[PDB]
Amino acid sequence: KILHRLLQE
Amino acid sequence: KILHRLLQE
Amino acid sequence: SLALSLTADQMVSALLDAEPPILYSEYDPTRPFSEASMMGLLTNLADRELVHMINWAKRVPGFVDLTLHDQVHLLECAWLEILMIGLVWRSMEHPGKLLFAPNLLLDRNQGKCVEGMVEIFDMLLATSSRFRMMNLQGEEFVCLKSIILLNSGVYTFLSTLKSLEEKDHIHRVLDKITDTLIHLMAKAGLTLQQQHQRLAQLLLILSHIRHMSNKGMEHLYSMKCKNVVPLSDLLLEMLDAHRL
Amino acid sequence: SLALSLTADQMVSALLDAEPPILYSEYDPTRPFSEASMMGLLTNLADRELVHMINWAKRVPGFVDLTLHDQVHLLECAWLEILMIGLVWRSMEHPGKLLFAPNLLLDRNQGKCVEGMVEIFDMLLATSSRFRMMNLQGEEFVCLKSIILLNSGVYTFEEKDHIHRVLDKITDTLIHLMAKAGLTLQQQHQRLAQLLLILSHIRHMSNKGMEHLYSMKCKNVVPLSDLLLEMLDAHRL
Ligand SMILES: C[C@H]1CCC[C@H](O)CCC/C=C/c2cc(O)cc(O)c2C(=O)O1
Ligand SMILES: C[C@H]1CCC[C@H](O)CCC/C=C/c2cc(O)cc(O)c2C(=O)O1
Repeated sequence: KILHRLLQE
Repeated sequence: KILHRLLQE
Repeated sequence: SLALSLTADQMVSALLDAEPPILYSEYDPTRPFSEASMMGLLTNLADRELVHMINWAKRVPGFVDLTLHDQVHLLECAWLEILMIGLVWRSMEHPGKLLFAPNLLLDRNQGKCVEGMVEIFDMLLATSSRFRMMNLQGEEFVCLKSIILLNSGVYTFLSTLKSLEEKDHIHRVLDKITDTLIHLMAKAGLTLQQQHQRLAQLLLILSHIRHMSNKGMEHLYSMKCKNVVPLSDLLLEMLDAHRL
Repeated sequence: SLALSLTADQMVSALLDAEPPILYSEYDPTRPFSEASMMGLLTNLADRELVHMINWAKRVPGFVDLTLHDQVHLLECAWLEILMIGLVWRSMEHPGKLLFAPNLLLDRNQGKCVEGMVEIFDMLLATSSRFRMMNLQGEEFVCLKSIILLNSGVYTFEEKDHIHRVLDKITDTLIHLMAKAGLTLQQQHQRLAQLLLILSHIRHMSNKGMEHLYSMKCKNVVPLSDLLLEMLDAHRL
C-alpha cells in the first residue's frame, strides 16, 4: 500500500 | 411530522 | 430558565430522574435467529426506545426552552447516537456482548446474522470496553448523553437571525453540564490534573459515538432499500432527516 | 518515550514546528468552473496536502513509536478530519468563505458547482464561524489537530495505552495554554470541553465527506490518485 511506503520515505 | 407531534403531547 | 440556575448536584438529580426505562424485547428465546427476525426485533425495540427518548429529552434542563423546530432538529441529528450510548452503557458489565434488552443479550458473533452488522457490533463493543476500562459512572453517563443531545446538531443551526439566543443559551447549558461532570470527578477525589484528563477522555468518546451513528445510519438506509424489514413511520422519518 | 517526557511548552513548540505549509492550487482562471474541474482542483490539492500530512504526522510526539500498521491505521482513519480542521483554521479570517488555497477561496455558491458539495461547505463554514466565536488560538489548533490524529482510530485497534498517555499529555498542554492565557480554572474546563466537542462535528463532516468522495468515484466524476483511492478504500463504504 502507498501510505505504507510513504511512511518510510 | 411524527416527532413534531410527540414533542407536543 | 431554571437550567442556568441549577447547582451541580441539582443537575445530576434532574438527569437521573429523567432516565427512560429499560425495555424488553418481544424476542421468543426458543426460536433461532434469521436476518429478518433479528432486524425486526431491533427495529421494533428502536421504535419503542425512541418514544421514551422524546419524553426524556423534554426533561433535560434547557431543552424545552428551545423552539419546537430546534428541539426537532437536535433529536433528528442525535437520535441514533443517543440510542447507541445507552446500549453501550447497558452492556458495560457484559464483556463481549450487547444488552439490547435484558432478554436480548447478543454476543459479537450474532451480529453476523445480519449483513454488515458485525462491523457495527464491533465498534459498539470497543466503546463498552473503553467505558469499562475507565470505570464510567452512572452519573457521568447521564451527563454525556445530555451533552450529545445538545451538542450534535447545535452547529447545524446557529444560522441567524436572530435565533443566536438559541445557540448561546445551548452553549451556556452545555457549560453547566461540563461543570457537573467536573463536580462529580472532584467529588470522587480526582486531582485537578486527573479531572481535566478524564473530562477529555470522556468527550473524545463522543467522537467515536458520532462515527458509529453515521455508519449505523448508512446500514439502516441499506436495510430500507433491501426491504429486509418493514420500518415504522417514526423510524423512517428519523432516517430521512439524515437525507442519505 | 521522549513524548511523555516533554513539558507543555516543549510539546507546543514541537507541534508548531511540525506545521505543514499552506500550498497553492492548480487553479486556472482562463476556464469556467465545472463539477469535474472543481473536483479535479480539490482532489489534486488533497493529494499534495496528504504528502505533507504524512510527514507532519511523523513529527507528532509519540506517533513514530507505533508500528507501521498502527501508523497506517491512524492516518487512514483521520486523514480527512485533519484536512478539514486545517481548512477551517485557514478560513477563520474569511467569513463566508473557505480558503482551500491562497489562490482558491470559495464561497457556498461556488460549492453548488458540485453535486452534494454545498451541504459540506455549509458545515465547514459553520465550524469556521464557531472557531471565530471562540477566538481559537494557533497553539490550541495544533493540539486539536494532533488529538484527531491519535484519537480517531484508537478505538478500532500497550500501544493503546501509549496513545492514551500521549493524549493525556496533550490535554495537560491545552490546559497549560489556557492558564497561561489568563483563563480562570472554571473557564479552563469549560473551554476544554467546547474545543473537544468540536471534534464530534469534525468527525461528522469527515464521514459525510467520505460518502461524497465515494459518490464522485462511483460516478466517474474525477480520476482519483492511487493514494486517495487507498485512503478512501480504508473506510470501506
Ligand atoms: C447495533 C446498532 C445497528 C444500527 C443499525 C440498524 O440498522 C438500526 C436499526 C436497528 C436498531 C438497533 C438498535 C436498537 C436500539 O433500540 C438501540 C440501539 O443501540 C441499536 C443499535 O445500536 O443498533
Ligand atoms: C470541502 C470538502 C469536501 C470533501 C469531499 C470531497 O469529495 C473530497 C475531495 C476534495 C477534497 C477537498 C478538500 C481538499 C483539501 O486539500 C482540503 C480539504 O479540507 C478538503 C475538503 O474539506 O473538502
